[PDB]
Amino acid sequence: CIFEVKHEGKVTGYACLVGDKVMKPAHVKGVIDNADLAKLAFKKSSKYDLECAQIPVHMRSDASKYTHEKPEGHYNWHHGAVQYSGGRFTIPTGAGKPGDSGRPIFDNKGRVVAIVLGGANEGSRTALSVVTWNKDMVTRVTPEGSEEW
Amino acid sequence: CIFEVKHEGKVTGYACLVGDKVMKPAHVKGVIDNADLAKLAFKKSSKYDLECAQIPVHMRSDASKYTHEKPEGHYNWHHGAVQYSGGRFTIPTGAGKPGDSGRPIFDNKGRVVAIVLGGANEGSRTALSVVTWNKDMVTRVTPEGSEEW
Amino acid sequence: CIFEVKHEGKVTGYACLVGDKVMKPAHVKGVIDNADLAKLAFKKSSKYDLECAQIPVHMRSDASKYTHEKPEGHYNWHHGAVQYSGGRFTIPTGAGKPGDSGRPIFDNKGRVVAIVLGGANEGSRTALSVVTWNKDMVTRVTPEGSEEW
Amino acid sequence: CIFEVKHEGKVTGYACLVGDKVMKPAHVKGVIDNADLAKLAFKKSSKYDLECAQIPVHMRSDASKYTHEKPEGHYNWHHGAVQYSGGRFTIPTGAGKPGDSGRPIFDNKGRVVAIVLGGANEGSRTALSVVTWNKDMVTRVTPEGSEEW
Amino acid sequence: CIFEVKHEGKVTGYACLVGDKVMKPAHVKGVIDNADLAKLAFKKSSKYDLECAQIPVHMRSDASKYTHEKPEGHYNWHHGAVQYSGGRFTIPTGAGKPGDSGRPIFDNKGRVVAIVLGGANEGSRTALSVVTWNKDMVTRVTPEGSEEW
Amino acid sequence: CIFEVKHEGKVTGYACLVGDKVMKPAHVKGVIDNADLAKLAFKKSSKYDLECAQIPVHMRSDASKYTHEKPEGHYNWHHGAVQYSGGRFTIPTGAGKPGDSGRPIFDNKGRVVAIVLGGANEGSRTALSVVTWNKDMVTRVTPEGSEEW
Repeated sequence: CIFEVKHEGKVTGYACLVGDKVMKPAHVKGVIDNADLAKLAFKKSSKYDLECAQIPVHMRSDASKYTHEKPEGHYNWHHGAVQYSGGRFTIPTGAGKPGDSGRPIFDNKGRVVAIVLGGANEGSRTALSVVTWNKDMVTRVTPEGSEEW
Repeated sequence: CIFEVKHEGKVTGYACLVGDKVMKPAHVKGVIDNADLAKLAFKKSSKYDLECAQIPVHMRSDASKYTHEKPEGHYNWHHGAVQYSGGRFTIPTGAGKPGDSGRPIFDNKGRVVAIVLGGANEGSRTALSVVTWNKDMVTRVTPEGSEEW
Repeated sequence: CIFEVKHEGKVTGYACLVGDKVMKPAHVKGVIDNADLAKLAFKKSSKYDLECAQIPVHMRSDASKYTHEKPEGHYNWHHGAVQYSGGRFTIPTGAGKPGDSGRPIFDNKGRVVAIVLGGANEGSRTALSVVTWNKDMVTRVTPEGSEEW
Repeated sequence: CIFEVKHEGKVTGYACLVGDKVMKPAHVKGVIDNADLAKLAFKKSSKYDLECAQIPVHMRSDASKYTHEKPEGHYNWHHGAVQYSGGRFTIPTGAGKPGDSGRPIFDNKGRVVAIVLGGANEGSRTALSVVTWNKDMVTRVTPEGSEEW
Repeated sequence: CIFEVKHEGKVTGYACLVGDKVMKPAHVKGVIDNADLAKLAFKKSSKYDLECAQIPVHMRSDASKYTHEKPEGHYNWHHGAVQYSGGRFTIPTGAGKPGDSGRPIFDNKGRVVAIVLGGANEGSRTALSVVTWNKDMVTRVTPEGSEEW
Repeated sequence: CIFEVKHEGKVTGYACLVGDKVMKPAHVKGVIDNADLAKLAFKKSSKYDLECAQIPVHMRSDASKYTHEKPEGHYNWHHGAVQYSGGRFTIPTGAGKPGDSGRPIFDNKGRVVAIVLGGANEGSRTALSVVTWNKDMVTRVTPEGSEEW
């Protein structure tokens, strides 16, 4: 699902294929380093800091699954764990640096629970700024003091 | 895309297949360690410190994509990041040593933003000497004090 | 046998399939991260801090074996050893942190001897709070000063 | 010759096939982790801290040779050397910890000279408690202050 | 070729099958830990500190080859190198400890050039006491200050 | 190509099969540790510190290739790199100790560029004494202060 969004040879973020859409955090500079994906029609929402595009048939096989079911506990991401409690995601400050946008936070069954956009460093833990689902909806949860990765 | 250019058993640089051409920095000693590629007709420009050759049909599948879209920000390369600002690329002095020619600097979507030729060490940062694109053109940006890798 | 019980993306404990039932410590927040298991009919006992459910035919193959035969000596668990003496289980303080509920303590032949619920830290050793068997019965042994993991 | 004697997944000692019998130190908890060997008829002597069983034809090939010829000097064991003098075996304190029962002490020609049961730590050297041969007999030599391994 | 000579469970030296004979340094206590070899007729020479026995047909396949051709240079042994110069063998003091008798020193083609009996520690180098060949003869070279291993 | 030249069990140098001849530095004591090679007719030149012999048909397959093409740059040898500039070879003082004669210095394509005979230690770099080719000739380059390895 993760496809990197390059900008003049510099990887600036990522783009996941979640379900039937190709998502990419709007704030991220650059184009998707996949020919087919770059050529698509992207719709941009500044509200959700998103910029999605409906996936082509031949890529739907590589499309990941998403979910709203996000019980308190621990999740997985590129940089290890993600504590999830209080409708809030957190990672140990320093695991996520800029350039980590568009990465998915998934459960142990693979399902994508949310997509990182940035994070508010609050001591030992950074409270992640995310794009999450909600009973057939796409919400956006963002903490005060949040940077954009 | 990267194919190493050997010289008497010593790897002296690299050669990327960007788009429909096989590029290789002219200054680099040796031949490409790929049978098919070595046998091609190479045209050499001393202006761009380049020596390209139009890719054979069977290798076009392994051909990478390139781009002029290079917004300020961060890029990826073999040795980590590449700061890109002021129409200038930079890496932390010491990441790129000689023998790193022909390596591509790409964005997060894979697209090749530029190709390293060498670099001018200016303290903590080395300003890279590169071959970059420009709205259907191949330009060459090189800083004063530049060595050839 | 171990299946993790997630709560909003945060793993809060575990659930083992011991024999013909699927056990889970009642105190644990969340749902079992296995589709089939979540959908079952769970009966809850506050007496035993348990919440079991009779296993479906297709999962009985992955069902572990249990036993009352627990002679003094050493047992195995996720975090190494477990001293067992005086009808009491103990682990070196610090091996078991919260989030370790529902984990089994087994013998060298695989049989599950007990299931952790929490533990009373008493110096170098923590005396474990467990669910154990007893000649075709399910007992619960818990020490004073016990926390819930 | 060495076959480990497991007890609830915990290796508690060993069992060697010396000559035509399968020996095992009686004090050791558990069963032999070899199907065929477990099923045999074991005779137990509390005098010699032994529990032998006459070897099956198909295993006699893997049966080791034993000997009474034990001249003063050095012997081999799992944990290096064994000083042998004064009708006494010794190893540097700390080489043999509990769980080392049933291991053989052999000569440079392979012959098994004795079988460890435990040992009396007497400073830098521990004087081993052993089962040894004696002109077609099985004797047992044990020092004061001996533990059982 | 190497077969260990055990003494009451303590390995005291070794025995190599060189050519058509089974050699063993006479000074070594114990019996050969190979049934067939122990049962043979051994002839002992105190002159050569040897005790050879003509090899049985079924073991001749595992018999090693020997040679008198020993040009100055380096040889191989269990404990690395062996300098050979001045009709003298040497190893760095400390490579060979007692219990290393009967070990062969061979060339890069496998041929056994000599058999260790002991050695005279003379500083950084120990000059080995050996049994060597000499145009269809078995000689014995031994340095002043030699111990027996 | 490299075959070691032993002397009384002590490896004193080497012998490479370069092209159609078997070369060996004349100064080296001992015989080649290869039966077939030892039996050949060797011609010795004191001028070139060489002692070559025309290779037998069955060994010509294992014969290496040589070359006069030696452009300034870096070469390979047993002990790493070899700087080559000013018609001179050099290695960092200490890489080549005595006993390194007859070793080849080759290019990245395998071709043997020269054969070491010894070297003049001149500080941090030792300027190698070599046997090199020259448009269908065998020359010998040797620096003042050269030892023989």
